[PDB]
This record gives sequence, C-alpha cells and structure tokens, in this order.
Amino acid sequence: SFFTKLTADELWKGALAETGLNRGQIIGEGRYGFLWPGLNVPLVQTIAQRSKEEQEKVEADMIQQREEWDRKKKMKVKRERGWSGNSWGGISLGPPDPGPCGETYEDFDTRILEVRNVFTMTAKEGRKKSIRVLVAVGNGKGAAGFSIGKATDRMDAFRKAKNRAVHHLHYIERYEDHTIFHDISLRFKRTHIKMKKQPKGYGLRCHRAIITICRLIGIKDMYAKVSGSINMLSLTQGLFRGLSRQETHQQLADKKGLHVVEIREECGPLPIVVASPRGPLRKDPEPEDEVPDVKLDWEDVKTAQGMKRSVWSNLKRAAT
Amino acid sequence: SRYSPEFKDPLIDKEYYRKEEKYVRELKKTQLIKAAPAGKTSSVFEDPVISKFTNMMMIGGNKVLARSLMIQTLEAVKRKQFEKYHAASAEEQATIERNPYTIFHQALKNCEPMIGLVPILKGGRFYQVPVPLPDRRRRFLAMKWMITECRDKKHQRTLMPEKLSHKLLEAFHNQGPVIKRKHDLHKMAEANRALAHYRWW
Amino acid sequence: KNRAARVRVSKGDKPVTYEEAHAPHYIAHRKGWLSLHTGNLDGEDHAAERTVEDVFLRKFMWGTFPGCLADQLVLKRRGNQLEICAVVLRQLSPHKYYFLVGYSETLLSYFYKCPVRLHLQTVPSKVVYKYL
Amino acid sequence: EDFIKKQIEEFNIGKRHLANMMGEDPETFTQEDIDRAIAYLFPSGLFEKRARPVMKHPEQIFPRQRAIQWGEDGRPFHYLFYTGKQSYYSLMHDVYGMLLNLEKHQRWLIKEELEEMLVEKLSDLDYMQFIRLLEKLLTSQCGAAEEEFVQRFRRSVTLESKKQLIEPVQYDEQGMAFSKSEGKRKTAKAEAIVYKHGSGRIKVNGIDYQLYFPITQDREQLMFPFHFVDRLGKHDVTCTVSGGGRSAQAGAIRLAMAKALCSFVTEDEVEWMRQAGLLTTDPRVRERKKPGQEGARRKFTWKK
RNA sequence: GGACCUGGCGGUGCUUCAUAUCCCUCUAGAGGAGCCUGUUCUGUAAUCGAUAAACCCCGAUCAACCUCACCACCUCUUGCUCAGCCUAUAUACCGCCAUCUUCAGCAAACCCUGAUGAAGGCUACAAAGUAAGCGCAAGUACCCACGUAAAGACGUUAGGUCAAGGUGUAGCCCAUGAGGUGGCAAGAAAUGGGCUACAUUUUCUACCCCAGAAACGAUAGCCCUUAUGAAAUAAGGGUCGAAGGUGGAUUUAG
Ligand SMILES: C[NH+](C)c1cc(NC(=O)CNC(C)(C)C)c(O)c2c1C[C@H]1C[C@H]3[C@H]([NH+](C)C)C(O)=C(C(N)=O)C(=O)[C@@]3(O)C(O)=C1C2=O
Ligand SMILES: [Mg+2]
Ligand SMILES: [Mg+2]
Ligand SMILES: [Mg+2]
Ligand SMILES: [Mg+2]
Ligand SMILES: [Mg+2]
Ligand SMILES: [Mg+2]
Ligand SMILES: [Mg+2]
Repeated sequence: SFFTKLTADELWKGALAETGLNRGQIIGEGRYGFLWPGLNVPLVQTIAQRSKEEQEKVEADMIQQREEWDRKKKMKVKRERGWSGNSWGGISLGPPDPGPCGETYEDFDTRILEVRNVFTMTAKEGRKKSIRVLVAVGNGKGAAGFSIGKATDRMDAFRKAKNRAVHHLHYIERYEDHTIFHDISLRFKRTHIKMKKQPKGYGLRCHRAIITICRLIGIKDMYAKVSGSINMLSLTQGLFRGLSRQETHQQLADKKGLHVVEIREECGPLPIVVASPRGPLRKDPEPEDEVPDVKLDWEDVKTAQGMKRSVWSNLKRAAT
Repeated sequence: SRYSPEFKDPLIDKEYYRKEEKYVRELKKTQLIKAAPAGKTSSVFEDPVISKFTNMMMIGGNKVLARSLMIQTLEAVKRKQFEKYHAASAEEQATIERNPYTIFHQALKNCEPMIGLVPILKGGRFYQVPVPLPDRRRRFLAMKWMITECRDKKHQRTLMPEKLSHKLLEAFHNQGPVIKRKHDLHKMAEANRALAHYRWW
Repeated sequence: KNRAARVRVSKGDKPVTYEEAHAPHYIAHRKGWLSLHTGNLDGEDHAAERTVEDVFLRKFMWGTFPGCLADQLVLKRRGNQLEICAVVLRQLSPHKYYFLVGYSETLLSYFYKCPVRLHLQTVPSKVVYKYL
Repeated sequence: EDFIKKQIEEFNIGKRHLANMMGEDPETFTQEDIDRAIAYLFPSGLFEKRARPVMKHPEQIFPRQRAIQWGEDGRPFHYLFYTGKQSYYSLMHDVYGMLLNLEKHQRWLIKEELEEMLVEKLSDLDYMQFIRLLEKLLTSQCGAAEEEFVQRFRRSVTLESKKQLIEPVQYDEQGMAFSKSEGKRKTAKAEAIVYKHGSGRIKVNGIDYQLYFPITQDREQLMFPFHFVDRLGKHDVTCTVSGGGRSAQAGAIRLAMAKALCSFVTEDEVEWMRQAGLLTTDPRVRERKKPGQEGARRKFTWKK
C-alpha cells in the first residue's frame, strides 16, 4: 500500500545494514509519456502525448545512459605500487597540507613507510583498532623528517603524520649533492646500519625504505646494509641520527687545522683540494701512526679478500 | 520527603515557651519550621510512650481501632484497680496504686531488658553474643514483647483489652510472660558469658 | 536506550535542524506540533480520518515535490481552509514551482473537498541548527 | 563587529516598526511593552521561556565577544598576555599590590559572576584563591579605595523576612470583630471565621464539632491551637469545608484557625506558635502510581 | 621464548562509604490451603514469538466464530494488487526497546612525554596539558528551589521481535499462495505471579466508626434466571458447608 510505503533513506539504511540512486530522473517523466507543458518540454501552450516509437527510443536512451553510469562506476583506477601491490610502503601521499600561518609546502614529497593495524584493549568495546602510520617528508635538497600518526581512520593518521613531519624536519649534508661524506657505522638500539659513500653512477643500493628516504633527501650513491632487527621505526630514526651527525670536509679541516685533499683513481695522481681551514694553518704534520688501531669489520675484510661466497650479493636489479 | 532540608522540626512545650540559648531562640525564629503531626498535641493528658504504643498496636492504618483498644484497655485496668481498692483493707488501700498511666510506665520499665543478644559469625558457625543495648532499642523491645505476647494466639476468644490489662497487671507486679522472656534473655546471656569478647565495637 | 526521534551523534559532522535535533520529550516543551488540527481535542469525532489525511498529505508532498522540501511540512487546518506551508529549497525553476503549486492546490482541493492553500517559503540551503 | 552593528540597527528599526505595529508611534517603547506586544503577536504555548519568542537588543541576544588582544604588529596590549588569563592574573596582581602597600603603610561573588565580569574561563581553585585573597584584604585594616574595591566585588544578599502575615481584623456583621482564614491539607479546603468572643463555639459546616467530628483525635486536632495559646474557652469559629477525609479536614480546619488566631494574638506569641508549627501548610500529599510498579514507591516481585 | 602496554579479573591490601542495600535492625508479604492466570511436561490432527538478573496476567489496554498465521475436508488459477507468502535468516537489517543506568563518562581537532613502541598526560604554596560536541548537570511537568516524573551519551550482552510494518539474501507459484465449512485452548503432574482466607483489632446487620448479635472459609462444584451474541463468557440468585489451625530452608518490597 501507498500508506505503508517508506522513504529510500530508511530503505537503503535497512538494506545496507551498515550500522550493525534516483538522480537520473527528470521531474515529469512517466512510462505513458503524458508530457505536460510545465514539465519536460517548456511552456507552446498545448497538451499532447508522444508516440510509441518516441517512448521506446527515450526509454532506450535512458537505459543506455544507465549502463554508461554503471561503467563509470566500474572503471579501474590505477594506483602506483609501493614496494609491492596491496602495500603502503612506497605510496606517495600528496604535498603536505598548507599551514594555517600562510605557509605552503609544494616542493615537499611525503612517502609512507609503514602502516600497522594496532590494537589496545578497552573495558567496554574490547579490541579497539587504531591505525599507526609512519611517513617521511622531504625535498631533494637536504631537508627531510619523519613522523608517526596514530588515529582510528587511515586518512586522519596520514594527515597527522605528514604535518607532524614537516614540523619535525632535519637537514642532511651531502658531499656533491649525490652522496654522503664518508662511511657511517651506527647502531640504533638493535638496528646496525652500515653505510658507505659511493662514487657517481653507483645508484641507490640500499634497503627499500632507505631508497625512499634518500630519494626524498637527495642522496643518490650510497651502499647501506642493515642488520640486527629490521624494525622500520628504528631504521628511519637511526638513519636520520647518522645522517644528521655526519662530519663534513670543512668541519674536518677546521678541526684538524689541515688541508683536506682528494685523490681519485679516475683522475690520477693529481691532488684536488676540497676543504681548506678558514683560520691558521697547522705546521707540524699529521702524526703517521704506523699500523693504526682502528676497529675493522669482518664482512668488509671478507669481501676484500674474496671469501664472501654469496648467491645474493651482486645481483642484477632494476634502477636504484 | 516533601520537605526541603532547611525545614526543621517543630517542638511543643509550654515550659520551654515560657521565660545561654538566646542565640538559639534567634536562629529558631529565623529558620523554617515544618508542620506538626496529627499524633502529637500540646495537651498534657498525653504520653509520648502511650502514643507510640498506639502507633505500634496500629494495623493497616486503623488509628481509630488502635485507640479504641487502648481505650478499653486501661479503662479495664482502672476498673480492676478500683475493685482491689474497694475490696481491700486499710493498709492494703494505702499501698495499692490505681493510676493506669503510672502502672503502664512501671510495667514497661520492669519489662525492658538491660543486655541483648546479637548474632556474630566467627568462622563458619553463628555465635549469639551479649551486647549493650541502647535505651531506644530496649524500650522498643519491651513494647514489642508486650504486643507479641498479647497477639500470641493462645488467648482463644479473649478480647484485646482483657489480654493487655491482664498482662499489664502481671508486668506491674513483676510476673507474667514478658518478665519471663526478659529473664530468659538474661538466662541465655548467662549461658554465653564468655563470648562477649567477640564484639569489635 | 530510547531511540524514538533522536538523531545520534556520529563524530561532529552531521547537519541537522531544530526539528529532528530535538527529541520527543521536548514535544511542546521546546518543539511544538507540525500539524494543527482540532481533532485530537477532547470533544471531537473525526480525528482518525484527520490523521490518515495528515499522513497522506505528508507523503504526497514528499513525493510530488521531489528533493526540494528542506524539512517537514506545516499542516494547518482551520475551518475548511487546509493550509500546507512549505520550506522548499531554491534549486529548481520558478515556473516549475508555480506549476506544482497549482497542481497540488487543485488536486488536494478535489481530493479533500475543501479550500487547500499552498504557502511556500524558499530557502537557499538546508538550515543547520547544530552539527552532530 | 559589523554583525553587531547592523543587528543593532535592525533591532532599532524593528522596534520602531513594532511600536507602530501595535499602537505606539510615540518614540518611547519600553522593553516590557515589547515583550507584551510580541507575546500577543506570536502566542507562545511553549513551556520553555527561552523557546518563547524574544525581542531584545543584540547586546543581550548575542554573547560577549572578546576584543582582539593584539594589533597589526603582534605586540599584545596587556603585559600579562602570555599567561592566557590576563584579567584574572592582573586582578591577582593588583590585590596583592594593594595588600603589600597596605602592610607597608601599617555575599561574595560567585565563580560564574566573576567569569562574566572577566570574560575568561576560570577554575574553582583559582576562584577560591581569589576569594581567600580578598578575605585577607578585608581582615587587614584597609582604606577607602580598598573598601570600594571589596564592595564592587561583593553583591547583595536579598534577605527574606519571616514574620507571619497578619490578616486584618474586619469589624463587620452586626457589631462583632472577626477574621476569615483558609487552610488546605490533602485535597481538603477549609475556610473558617473566628469572632473574638463567644467563649468557644465551633460551627463546622453548620453543625457542631462533636457532630461533624465523632473522633477524639479530630477533636484534639481542633483543640491544639487554643490549648497552645491558652485561649481555650474564649472565641468562636464557623467553618465550611469541602473534600478530603476526617483527618485531612481536621488538619485544614486547624490550619485555618491558626492562621486566623495569628490575627487575634500578639506578635511574640504568633512567632512562638509558628515555631510550634501551626502556620505552615503540610505539603505531604498523595504520590502517583507509576507504570511497571504496584503503587507510588512499592515495586513488584523478584528483580534480584 | 624473554620483557612490557592496555583491559578484565583476584575466596586482592589499605582507607572511606552504602542505609531500603551491605550486616545487626523496622513493617508487611511469598514459599504452607483453595481459586484465577502464564509457563514446563504429557496429550491432541492441531500456531508462532519471550524463556538468569534483562521469561513466566510476557506480544494480549486480552482467542465461542471472527481474531487465526494451526489442523481436517473441499474448491480458485493472472489470484483485492503491474500478484503474494505470518516461507527461513533478530548471526544482513531498519524500526522500537531491555541491561549496566539506583553510572559519569564518551570525545572530533591539536600539543607534549616515552632514544618518535604498544601507550600515557596527575600535584592551586601546581611537574603538560588545551578543548568544539554528546551526556550528567542545568532548564522543564506535577503542588514549592523538596520530592516524584521525564532524561541518562559511547558502548556491553551477534540481548528481543523478518509475526507491527518495511525490508536484503535464498525459495514457491499447482503453492509454501487464495477462499469456504468444521474442530484445536484436556490434565497422572510441577512451577512463577496475583486474589481470598486460616477469624476476636474477627463475622453479620444499621450506621458509615459511642449499638445489637455471633463466637470461621470458595470470586470453587451443581441448578435457575439475566446481559451480550447468530450460536454461553460475564452477572445475580439458589444450592453446597471443601481443604484449611498464619506456613521449614530460602526470599520479596518499602
Ligand atoms: C549457538 N550459538 C553459537 C548462537 C548462534 C546464533 N546464530 C547462528 O550462528 C545461526 N546462523 C544462521 C542460522 C546459519 C544464519 C545465534 O543467533 C545465537 C547463538 C547463541 C544463542 C544463545 C541464546 C540463549 N537462549 C536463547 C537460550 C542464551 O541463554 C543467551 C544468554 N546470554 O542468555 C544468549 O546469548 C542467546 O539468547 C542468544 O542471543 C543466542 C544467539 O543469538
Ligand atoms: Mg598484487
Ligand atoms: Mg528467537
Ligand atoms: Mg501459511
Ligand atoms: Mg529500559
Ligand atoms: Mg524513569
Ligand atoms: Mg537532567
Ligand atoms: Mg546471543
């Protein structure tokens, strides 16, 4: 009965059952086609009725528009893969949201690194799902920073994470804007990261997270082996600790009072002065400590002498 | 309660309302007095003990019946005491007392107990322990004992004024089942003397 | 819990008006009645067909003014003047509004056999009393 | 704000229209007349007086929007800006300074009222510390600026006087003096008339008290005021009563005699008799049965 | 496996309370008898749903037919309907509610702490918290500011109803749909809740509380009459003169 009919909001609420589609209609269309002057056609003042061929053509046009609307529901959207499909580690969120103090972050790229579904226990509800995300934001000029965003919604966690990262940025010194100054050995809690400066064209032979972070920073030619616990949140933090605690050539020259020179095998015996002291020059030479007391790494010595027999080390991979 | 807490009690005493407590009088004339109940009256024929005893004899809100029963009751008490006076001799007339209010009061004061028995659970078995009773509790106990003995159902066709008059005269002369049960309470306290250390208050 | 006419709080983004914001216990403490007919007053006989005509008119108006009535209607009934007061939005074309006004006018006139008056009020957007 | 300015302009033009609307083309249309006029124009019928229609000026309609605390250079105006509670902390500073210079020389506001005066949210303990500071200033012997400071922080008391309202003695009928009083208790209404002299004569509903009240409790209830005031066989009461039962009628009648003998007794004795509790209506009335219960407060069986 | 975080538990400690809820206490009842009415079980060819607190005079502010969806028998095919179905799924739902709640918490958006883990954020003589919004509160109704109502968020129990209606999924259309007539609601028994009693403060009569007289108890069974109805359940009168002697453990309410 017309009286026991009920609204579509209630009907779709009951049908979808999400709590535990009439836009393709003009105002005067019916199947009999008694088209009026006030509706459908505008206001000659003549009442009329269309023919059967016009009615069937109009309803065929309406139906084919309906299957067109169904197709424009079911296209396929292209999501760029991050480290794998159905993952989040290389997914590019957009530029960071513009700050309320007239601030724009347009050269800054944000990359997710880790999305975890994290539960806690509450007295009434039970298990309470909270998404914790970790993102890194950087522009390819040295400034980068990571942050954690925790929420009940993934989008809210993303937004919180990227805004807190642009408020917590670092700066990374680079040798010739392609690599680090030296080799950095750093243990952060239980994550040992061993990184080496590499010459141009070496590429980013690093852990996939390190590749994303160093693409956000601007570094291009580094080796990086991580060991111990490969925890994502400790990996990023230890990497940023080391990259912010680099010692540059100018600081080395000022500290030692000596010239800093480079000898490349590509050029030859030509000495290239890279960093000179900005003050006085120290005149007694550097003490040549014969048989120096340094702490070597057995993996490095194994690789140098060639007993590192592995079927995984120098494998042919894709670009960076 | 339909009274706000600022409403206080009304007090009715002519010796107080005829004349330290001067600031008490001032605060009382500045504070709110609630209305007087129906049972209390400014009269001085009345007894608060008698009124409470009527209110305890009341069943179902029949104050007219409770009053009528006490009417007939100490009416009969006065009648029988006058019979004793008329049938007595000189010194017996000198020693007999026929004021039913005084007989009622003295019967209740003879009927009231001085110690009580409270159950206390030490371990897993209940122990009846002696206890000091408050004055309100012992007066209520005496009056309830008299009423229960009147309604013991062993009286058959006897009427309530006759029952209460007979038990009242026995209680005044220090006999009867109410004095017997007070003595039995003291007997059972004597039985369990040494359990009195179980009290913590 | 009472779920009679109380819209629940989602998280803070739900536009809602005075009517369906207020709960049925404020029915004339704060809200008032949407339909004024004297049928439900103590001496009267015809209140049942008054009510079935009320629900008929409300569903008829919701169905023949499609997607333009902002919130619910004001159905007044004085003498034999039935008055339908509407709060309709400003999104269609005014010739269409006048067309449906006359249409509803004389349809309800010949259905309820009384002078029926459509009194319209146009609003730009759905009014928001609070956000729930 | 421009919102406030054009709202004030709209209110002025609207109240001008509204006075012209009703009857009042003269310029002086006061607020109570505005309320009466809008009450007639839109008959409210809503139980909430804030849900009733209103015509006030936008100062009272709109809340107090606090002004901008800094200009177009930063540089906030008050020196105590970065506390975030500039008015409260400036007040604390001023009272403390007034205590300091006073020492070197030698009812209360509520938290909501102080919040209104400061236009700042306040804590209970902050308000308590302010009150203790002002109490210290009052206990210290202070000068007139201090006194007017305490008095602009202090408000009125609105004390009530509680002498029983003495009904007038109307000298009427033939030559006799009387008072006509009323009483109500438990759905029973009793209006009584006491003449000063007559040695004690009661006329409940045209008959005597031993006929309308066969119960000695009811007769005692009638006796009660005369026996309290020691004027037993001196007056006469003719009373008519509607509704109730025997004790409700007796109590209502008693309240009527008490509230007329108040007129026929001295003021000290009527204060004494009010203290005795005869001039106050007993508000104890029958309660309501509830759905799902078996009486007013009595419930059904097993629930635990 | 080691160490934690949060929550729940503890026949877990200290301290402070509850007051008709915790005990001692106060009053009146249940559980013992009869009757009424639900439920279990048995029975019938004979609906369904509720079923610790939060079922058990519950859907029903109510079944002789009707209601009715049950059964028996006999009939209807574009069937009141551009059919319908009281077919299953309350673990798809909306709808309207119970319970904690005789609570005060829930919290968008931020910020900080924890080497940037799960998480956490307390000291007014103040050590990192700020808060829109919901709720309590406040404001309303009744006779007051008191009291009683109403109100009580997020969530808990996949808590109750696809049978109030709507409805997604699966099914039927010779059927599981539609109509007509007639029956279904009986106790070897048990149990929940009410009503009346077992009398003397009682019973009958007048009075509606100053008398007279006794010295008990079915609203059950049977008969007659009446009300309504097509067709008796209810009412009155007659008849009869049950069991019953104030009810253990336990328990309800104020
Ligand atoms: C058997 N359990 C797993 C169960 C299953 C379902 N539903 C299904 O799995 C069926 N799903 C299909 C039919 C295939 C669609 C269920 O739907 C249910 C339940 C539990 C019951 C228990 C009910 C019970 N009462 C009715 C006797 C009970 O005592 C309680 C209780 N806590 O008091 C319940 O939890 C219970 O009422 C209930 O709600 C159940 C289910 O809902
Ligand atoms: Mg894939
Ligand atoms: Mg079920
Ligand atoms: Mg069927
Ligand atoms: Mg409830
Ligand atoms: Mg309630
Ligand atoms: Mg409230
Ligand atoms: Mg369940």
